[PDB]
Amino acid sequence: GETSVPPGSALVGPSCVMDDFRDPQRWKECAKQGKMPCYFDLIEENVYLMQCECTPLIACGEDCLNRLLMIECSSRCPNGDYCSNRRFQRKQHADVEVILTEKKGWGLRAAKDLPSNTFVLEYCGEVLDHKEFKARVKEYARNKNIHYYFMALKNDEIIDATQKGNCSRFMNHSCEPNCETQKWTVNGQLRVGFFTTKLVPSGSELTFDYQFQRYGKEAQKCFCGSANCRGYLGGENRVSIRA
Ligand SMILES: C[C@@H](O)C[NH2+][C@@H](CC[C@@H]([NH3+])C(=O)O)C[C@H]1O[C@@H](n2cnc3c(N)ncnc32)[C@H](O)[C@@H]1O
Ligand SMILES: [Zn+2]
Ligand SMILES: [Zn+2]
Ligand SMILES: [Zn+2]
Repeated sequence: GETSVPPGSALVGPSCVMDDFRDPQRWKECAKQGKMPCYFDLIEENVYLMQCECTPLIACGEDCLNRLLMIECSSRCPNGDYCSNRRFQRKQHADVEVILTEKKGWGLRAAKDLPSNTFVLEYCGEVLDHKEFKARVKEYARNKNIHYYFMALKNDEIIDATQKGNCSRFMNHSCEPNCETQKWTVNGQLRVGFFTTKLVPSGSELTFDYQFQRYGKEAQKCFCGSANCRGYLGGENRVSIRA
């Protein structure tokens, strides 16, 4: 039939908002209604189980010798409080919103235009050794978990955001993504964050190459929708030249 502009609609029962992830009571209420994802423990930093030459005034922009090596400045930066290269320390995350997708579960979207190489969010979680990782892989497989939340930090340390993390756990995989991870040194400790790899317009889902599952043994249908989607996520090997 003939379509028309819908009337204004105001919700009766109040809206669930991003600040509600820092309000356990309201989040648990929202989750019962399917208005927010299943509760998890929101953490501010990972749980474990260098002076640039910038002139004091962008403060520590693209030419900063720390930034170029993916090292954050300290409080002793020549730019002091105005240093722009302390984004993980100051939790200077992008304006993001959590969305419910048709096929992949929840996801993250940009709420403003994000230029290329914008810091989105730190990927926080429990940092596991190989023994704890192997135990939890078996635990989650036995539990028939639908979603995975592991990401390698270093050759002997895997971050697990299944139980504890932040909204970066909702990032979905795309075969043609608009974000990547970068591993930065902050006060001598490696931390990992999501960064855009192109300009991402306001309203766009943020996506990345989920390497942990992509090169894992088992596979699942890929719902990314990309023009050149590889069809499934998982069961792939990186390029090699054999014999
Ligand atoms: C950032 C790191 O923690 C990984 N984040 C989860 C997001 C789960 C979130 N959606 C939810 O609802 O909590 C990855 C899982 O999401 C699924 N997912 C993603 N992108 C898919 C695709 N393109 N096709 C199918 N499933 C896909 C899959 O289960 C993956 O392990
Ligand atoms: Zn600098
Ligand atoms: Zn600085
Ligand atoms: Zn795909």
